[PDB]
Amino acid sequence: RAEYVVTKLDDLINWARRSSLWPMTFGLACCAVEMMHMAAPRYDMDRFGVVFRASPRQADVMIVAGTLTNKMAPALRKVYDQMPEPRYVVSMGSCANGGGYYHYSYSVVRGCDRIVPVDIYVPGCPPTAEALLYGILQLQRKIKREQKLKIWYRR
Amino acid sequence: MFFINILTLLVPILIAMAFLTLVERKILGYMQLRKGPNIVGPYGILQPFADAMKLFMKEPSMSLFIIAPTLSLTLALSLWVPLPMPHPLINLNLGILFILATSSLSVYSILWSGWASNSKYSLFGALRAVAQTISYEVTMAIILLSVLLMNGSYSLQTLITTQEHMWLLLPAWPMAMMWFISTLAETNRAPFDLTEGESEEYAAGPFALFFMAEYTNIILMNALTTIIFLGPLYYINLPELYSTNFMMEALLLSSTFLWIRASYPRFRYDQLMHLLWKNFLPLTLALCMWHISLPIFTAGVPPYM
Amino acid sequence: TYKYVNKKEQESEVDMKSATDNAARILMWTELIRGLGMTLSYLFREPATINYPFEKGPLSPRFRGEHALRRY
Amino acid sequence: MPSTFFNLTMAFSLSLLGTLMFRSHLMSTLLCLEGMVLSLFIMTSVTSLNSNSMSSMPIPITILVFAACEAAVGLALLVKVSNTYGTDYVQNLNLLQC
Amino acid sequence: MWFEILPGLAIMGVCLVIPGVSTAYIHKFTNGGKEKRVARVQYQWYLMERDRRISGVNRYYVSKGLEN
Amino acid sequence: MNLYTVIFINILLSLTLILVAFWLPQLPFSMKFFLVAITFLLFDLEIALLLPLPWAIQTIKTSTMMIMAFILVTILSLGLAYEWTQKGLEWTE
Amino acid sequence: GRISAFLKNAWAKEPVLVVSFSVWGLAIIMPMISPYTKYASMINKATPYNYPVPVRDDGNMPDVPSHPQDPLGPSLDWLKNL
Amino acid sequence: MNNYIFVLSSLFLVGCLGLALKPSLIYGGLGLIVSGFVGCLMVLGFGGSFLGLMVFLIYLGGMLVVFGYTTAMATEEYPETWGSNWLILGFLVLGVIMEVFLICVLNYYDEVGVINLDGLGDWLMYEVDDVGVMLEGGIGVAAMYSCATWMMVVAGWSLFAGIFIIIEITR
Ligand code: SF4
Repeated sequence: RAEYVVTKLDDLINWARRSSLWPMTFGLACCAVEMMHMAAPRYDMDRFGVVFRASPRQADVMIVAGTLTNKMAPALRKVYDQMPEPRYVVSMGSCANGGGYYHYSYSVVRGCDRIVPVDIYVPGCPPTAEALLYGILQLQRKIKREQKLKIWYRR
Repeated sequence: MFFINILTLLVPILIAMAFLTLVERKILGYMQLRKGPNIVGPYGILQPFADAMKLFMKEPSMSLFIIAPTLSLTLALSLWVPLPMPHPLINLNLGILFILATSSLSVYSILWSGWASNSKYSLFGALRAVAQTISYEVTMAIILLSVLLMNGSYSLQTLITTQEHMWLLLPAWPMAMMWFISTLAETNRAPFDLTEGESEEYAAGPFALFFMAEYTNIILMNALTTIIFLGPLYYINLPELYSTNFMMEALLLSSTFLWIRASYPRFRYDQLMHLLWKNFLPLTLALCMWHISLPIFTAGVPPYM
Repeated sequence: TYKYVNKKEQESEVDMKSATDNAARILMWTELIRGLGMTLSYLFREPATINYPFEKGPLSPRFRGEHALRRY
Repeated sequence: MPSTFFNLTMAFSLSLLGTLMFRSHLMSTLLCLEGMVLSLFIMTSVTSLNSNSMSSMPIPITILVFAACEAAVGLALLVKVSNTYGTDYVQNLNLLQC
Repeated sequence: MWFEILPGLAIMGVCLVIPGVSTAYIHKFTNGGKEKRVARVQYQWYLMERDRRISGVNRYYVSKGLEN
Repeated sequence: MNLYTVIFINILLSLTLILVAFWLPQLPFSMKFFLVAITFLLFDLEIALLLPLPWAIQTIKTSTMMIMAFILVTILSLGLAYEWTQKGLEWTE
Repeated sequence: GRISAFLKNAWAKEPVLVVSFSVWGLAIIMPMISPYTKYASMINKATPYNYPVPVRDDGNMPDVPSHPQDPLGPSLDWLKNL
Repeated sequence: MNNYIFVLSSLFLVGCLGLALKPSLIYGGLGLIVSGFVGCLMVLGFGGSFLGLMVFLIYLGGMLVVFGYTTAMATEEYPETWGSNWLILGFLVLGVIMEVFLICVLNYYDEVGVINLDGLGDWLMYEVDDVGVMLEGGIGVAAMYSCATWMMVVAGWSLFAGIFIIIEITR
């Protein structure tokens, strides 16, 4: 067949982009100690083929963690533009989803989803590294449920 | 025949480099008290292929852009040709000098990358790393020029018949303590990996090529040590045994590199160049003079077939 | 009740023995080798890692996460 | 032998032209000097190994070392020039005509 | 524990052991049970070209003996 | 022919890798650096002079080779020590 | 006393130079001492990288032998007796 | 594989020609590296293994490295590229055509002099010691340690002085 093996090929390339995940840990504030605790032994981010840290130009995922102010927004959008396609994003914390306890302040971006798009959301102040892993696995699944080759071969 | 042998020499070494990336991850994890990759496949024997597919999937002067990584990788692969295991693919007198040349060249790639990237930021680190690499390759060459006087020939086969009885470490260990270090600079490994420590232009593909060549050079310098200073057993009926012991000692050195990368901090550039210029070069010259005198105030002046 | 760190109880000596130990530790790298030994120790230990979806960390009844209204 | 030798001499002449004519730089001149030196070392080693002579081989080594040092001092001068003017151009040296 | 690295250690071991024995056995298959001769000098090359000329086949992996 | 084969093979393999990469998806001066490069030269030249010992040693004028080696090494070390004392290995600007 | 103090200082402050200079001295000095030095030149003279062209006997030279295996020539037995 | 030396020779010619037609230095240094490579290969084909490897190790690794180093750290390829490279490329093409036709002209007047084309492969090695060890350039270059010591001491002094000269210059 053709469509069968095309679906299988898409599933395999998704296997790749699902295992070889490299983050840029844009952790501004106290939603960062938890990323570090996660890459720590007891949960071992790397175990899932997910390196502790790495530069953007070779990265795939981008973890936002912390209040997103009006002086560190530009830099963030710059990084998300510099990064190479595909580029997946993960918001990690109240401050970065809805401005958290600083929503009604004057020097906050009330949601990183205004600056940048998003593929996953995570709640907390802070979250628990376990919930963070669960978000990342939701991301792996949001990957595994893609059909690029199918949509092209029926474009 | 020959194409078969070149395949046997090129495919397995790429396989080993991949699984060496793996072994690095695993040992670093086990020394930092974590596991490491255990998921993508049984005990993590698929993460490397995963990384390959991912990189080749990532989107991005073409001349430099291509010739630099290609050049580096080709040099790193050719470095393997003249090695004895135990009878080599290409027996070359002056083989180790060919090695040194083809190892020094990659500086051209390092430098073209910078001269292309207009980033002053990039030229900064490029110059720094180029200078350290140069300065350490100097001693990497002098050590051989001071040891090989034990076998009056730049070949790489004579090493074996020499070490038949004894090794080359019980003597010359004032050198092995160096040849096991400069190898950590030409490779830009730790504790001299500042070239990747201070960051403020390698895309996915060319990064894969650079890293391939890096770990290839790792394996190869470790093999060179295992051949020079850790002479294996050449019982002519057991080339298999030779290759086997060589494998063992190469793995041992390649795990020592990782002990190091995990344990130690990094060297500040100035402290590093101080280290070289004011600790290794005087010792190196004096020890070379020592090994020059040894075969004169001792009968041990070797032959040249 | 204060203290003193990074200071010798008095002036040192110039003993050939002390200079010898200093020279040795500067050449053969005893302390660095000790660090390598420590890393080896931790290598040969049990890792604290756990499989998350099949093993989940400890807690206490006082947690604070998802919300829930209730009923009689 | 004769063909390759005439071609090497041609290459020497071409480096000569490169040095005797400029294009608003100095590193080009010095690199053409290096090309000269390379051609000469090659022709000398070729002559030696073709005559099977040995005692005459130290000469390429000697002249290669001397060319290395010569180009080194030339680069030092180029650098002083760039650091006292602002670039390595050639048309800045309009002085000394008075 | 530390007994989970063998599935990479043994892999690298075999894939670094293969080239040596490969080369040896291949050279031997070609040159007929005896290893590949080497010529660091013109002497051995003269010997080899002599054996080539007298092989009767124009290949040097043939040692004749006393029956010539 | 053998090295030609090997090198062409390696180059073509690398270029296959890079073509895959491209198809599958679809300043002031620091005098110190120049001084260091110069030291590197003036040492490589010593290396060129010094390599031939494995054949200069099997001659009969040991009283000559021993000497000339000591001479080269010691005078090079003298130049090195002078550079040091005159602060070519300090890096502080 | 000043020398002794300086060396007792250097042997903790900067040994590298001490080791280097001691090695240098040993190298320059031992060749003048050891007895096994000349033997090297003797060996490398013995080693026949070329052919020993013979001569005639139109005279009364009694030193040179009429045969290799004869004893009338220069011996080197000390080589194996070494 | 008979035209070997002639090919290497023409390529060295072309490298020196690309240096004489002064291009942008970044695209001239490649010509120089090619020139050195091909010249060393010629030496090797003749039989100077030691000399060729000495070149690879010193010329390239020692001199071209520092040339690029100094160039980058002390030069800027200002926008003098008004298609200058694209012009001198066609100029180089015209020159190489001139040279090809020049040799095809010469071969008529001169046959056993400038170049012997019908028998080009011949006339590279003239004699050789078939049964002789110790006939490689290693011995000639080692001479300096037994005879011709003047060469070694002179080079030593050249370096001993070049150090002082460079340092006293840079200040
Ligand atoms: S949500 Fe809470 S834990 Fe996270 S960055 Fe904001 S204040 Fe810190």
